[PDB]
Amino acid sequence: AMELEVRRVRQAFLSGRSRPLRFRLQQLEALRRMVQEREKDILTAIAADLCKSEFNVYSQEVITVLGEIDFMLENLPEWVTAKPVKKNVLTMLDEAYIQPQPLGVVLIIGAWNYPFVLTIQPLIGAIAAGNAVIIKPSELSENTAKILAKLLPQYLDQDLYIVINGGVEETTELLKQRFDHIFYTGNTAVGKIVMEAAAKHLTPVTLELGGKSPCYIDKDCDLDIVCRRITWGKYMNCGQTCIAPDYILCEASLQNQIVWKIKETVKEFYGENIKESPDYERIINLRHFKRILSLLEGQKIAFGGETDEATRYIAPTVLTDVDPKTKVMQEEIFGPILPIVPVKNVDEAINFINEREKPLALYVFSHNHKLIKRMIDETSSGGVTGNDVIMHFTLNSFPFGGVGSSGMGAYHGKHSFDTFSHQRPCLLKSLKREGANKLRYPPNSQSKVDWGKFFLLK
Amino acid sequence: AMELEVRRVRQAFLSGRSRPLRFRLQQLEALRRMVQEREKDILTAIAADLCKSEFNVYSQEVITVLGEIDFMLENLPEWVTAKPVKKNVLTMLDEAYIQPQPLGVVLIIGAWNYPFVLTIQPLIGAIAAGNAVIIKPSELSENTAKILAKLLPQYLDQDLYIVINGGVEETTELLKQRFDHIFYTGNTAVGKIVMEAAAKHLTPVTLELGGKSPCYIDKDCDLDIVCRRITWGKYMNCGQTCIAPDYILCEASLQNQIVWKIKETVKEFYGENIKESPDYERIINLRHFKRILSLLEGQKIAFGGETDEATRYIAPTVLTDVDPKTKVMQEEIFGPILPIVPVKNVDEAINFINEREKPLALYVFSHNHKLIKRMIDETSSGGVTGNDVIMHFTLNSFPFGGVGSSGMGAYHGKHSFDTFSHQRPCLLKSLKREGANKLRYPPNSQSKVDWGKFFLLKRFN
Repeated sequence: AMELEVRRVRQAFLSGRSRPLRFRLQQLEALRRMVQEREKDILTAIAADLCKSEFNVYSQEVITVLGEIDFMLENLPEWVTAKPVKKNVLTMLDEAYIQPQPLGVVLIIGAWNYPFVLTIQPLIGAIAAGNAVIIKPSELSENTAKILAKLLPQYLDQDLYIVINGGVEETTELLKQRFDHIFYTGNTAVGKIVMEAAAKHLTPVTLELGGKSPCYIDKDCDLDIVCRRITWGKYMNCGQTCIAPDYILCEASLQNQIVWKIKETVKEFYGENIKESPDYERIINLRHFKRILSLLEGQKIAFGGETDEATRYIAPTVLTDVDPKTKVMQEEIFGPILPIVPVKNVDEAINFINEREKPLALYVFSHNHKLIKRMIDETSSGGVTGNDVIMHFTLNSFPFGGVGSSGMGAYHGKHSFDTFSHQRPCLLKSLKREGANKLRYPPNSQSKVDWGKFFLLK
Repeated sequence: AMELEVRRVRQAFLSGRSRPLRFRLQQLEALRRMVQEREKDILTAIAADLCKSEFNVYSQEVITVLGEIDFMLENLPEWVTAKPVKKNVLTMLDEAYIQPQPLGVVLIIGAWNYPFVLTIQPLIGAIAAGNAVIIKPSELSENTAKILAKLLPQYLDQDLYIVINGGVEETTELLKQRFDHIFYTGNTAVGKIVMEAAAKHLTPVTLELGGKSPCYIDKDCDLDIVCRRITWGKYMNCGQTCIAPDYILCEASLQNQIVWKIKETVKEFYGENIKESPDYERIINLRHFKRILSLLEGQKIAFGGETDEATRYIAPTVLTDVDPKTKVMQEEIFGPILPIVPVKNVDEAINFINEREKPLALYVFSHNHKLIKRMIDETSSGGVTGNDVIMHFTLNSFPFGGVGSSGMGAYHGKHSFDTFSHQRPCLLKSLKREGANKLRYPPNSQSKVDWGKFFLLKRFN
């Protein structure tokens, strides 16, 4: 059964029909139409999966997807064309170029937290690169998974681009099939399983994984501004974001003012009665609810900490003076708890980050530019935003991806196109000038060797 | 044992010593110095492994290595700098750039056929990107394995860059350790193993594997030129090359003339008595020698076929009317046998290729540019040369690497630098304009959503 679906999509790719630019452009226009004409259905499904308002679904997911379609539609004609390269002395008079081509059949495995963006954004790039695509949406975002399976066949080529739904067992069977590329967003442990399955067939992979994104706060800066930006990025989607600031590092005496300003910001963003805010989401399921609750045990709560099992509500929360060995500092939080871990200065913060696995993101707040450069130069992370959170995600011109445990490979904009392409170098000579080749042919001689020293070296 | 070795290399990486540009430049100068001062030693080692002339070792291996060092010494100060990127409307007043950084400790597993190029060329790139590096040379090129272990610690930083020698079982232990990137050249089956080990630690890999690089000859061509070029690329190193033309696809009626022209070229390259030519190498060991001999059973030898176990000599050989199910057409030859598989036309050649695993190289000979461009667009391969063989390897501009079963990832010049770096995007904002961010902050509203559609998606109206 998984084998048949793969064969169907492979056959569609092997027909050649996704190779021409104009077909690819038509499929992206069709996707755009889908998102426009069926906006209400899409918003309703994602909203139900995360208990999120339709406003927030629109602004976070739909606007990102729509922007990525327009950017591909505008640049793809340039991206598919062959690019001349600089030649050398042996090849000055030949034609040399690098031409992109599709990989074949690409598998996208979706995550649950932004279940439309994390399936559709990669798809866009895979479509654009000429591939056939299978999407396997996360079972934890069930409404979205179903709406994908229902709408794609109504707009996109039914045999080149398909949706396969299921859970761990179905994914395991699908990972036995042969793909040309596998793209996975999720967590470290399942990343290894993906990579191990890819190994069986030497399939290249892109893995967008997680970790704990640190947020350093320097004393030389306006905490009113800092805390608003952090509160936004932390509590969006209930903290269920790879790019969210997972924890704060800062001098111990900042704690009070930080706590106070986040609390004031929480009140402006979510009102006095947070459970009534249409803007504040719920934890995805009961397993994650309980996981996040357990991180609270033993901790000093500066504020928040109210929970409600039946609606999976956990209130925005900040913890002070946190010991790095406790549970809340030993796994990715992926929820609405923000620990503050005191550090005496920037060297201590840099050392702290360096002893841990390389995060997807790093955030540094300071007016001091040298401090920011040291922090960047001495750490390693997927990406960095200085004086804000999240925003580095939004630039098309940046590769978005992890490094070490937060992943390998990257995408967005042209980086998506390249990730789902092979850049094939082509050197075209003519059947002329054969006399010259005598220099490279046997028999070798001191004179031929010296030819090489004089023309090929400095 | 390996555990301790890797920990030593890692601690040296963590010191920060390899981060400054100046330090990387010093190491590449030290490397060039090693190649210059100890050239004779280096040539002798490789010459003994492959029974190869010092002139050929020099022109194939040492030149390539020195050329790569000069390219890096010149371009690296530009490569390490932060690159500004195109911003968008929300970020136009900020600073945005991509900066390259080392991955950490890199493992290079070498192959035996060009044992200096295939260790040192990747090494140059990994040094240039600021990494610590462990090289594991192939056991099969024993003299070269030993000279690397002896020379490298006399010129390079002895903790950042080491050589570990050994075969399968030490490689297996070495692959249990944690690297930041693993670079492997060799065959498909060991590639799977390397990737499986890398999967344990989410280590990215570059795999330069092989396959049967096809060579299509159109009847509309100058066959004398075509045969000289193929002869050259096929019989260099005794055909023990990943990018060698593995087999020929052409119309049956060309076969006689191909055979005759290859034979006359072989006489010009290697003389009447090929066993005495200093330009013709030997098979690397007895195992490969016997593997290659088995490919001759059952075949019509149009030319060549002479063998000698004691010196591991197999003469340049051409087979005609080969049946593609026979053993010669079912594995990578990596030897001086050239099969010819007749195909009626270019469509049959394209189908033949497309039913097989994607090769590392594809070669097309024709006066007709349309047909060459057609064969390119309808097939896939790591790289392509039209009207010659091998030469695409030599442009620093080109990424060099496979696709599907011939590999993943690429290197050479700036592509090595990139393969052994993480390109890290940095967006640096000021604390100004905080009022403007209300657009993105809760509480959300119809007004904010409509302004997003108007301004951010540019719908007016």
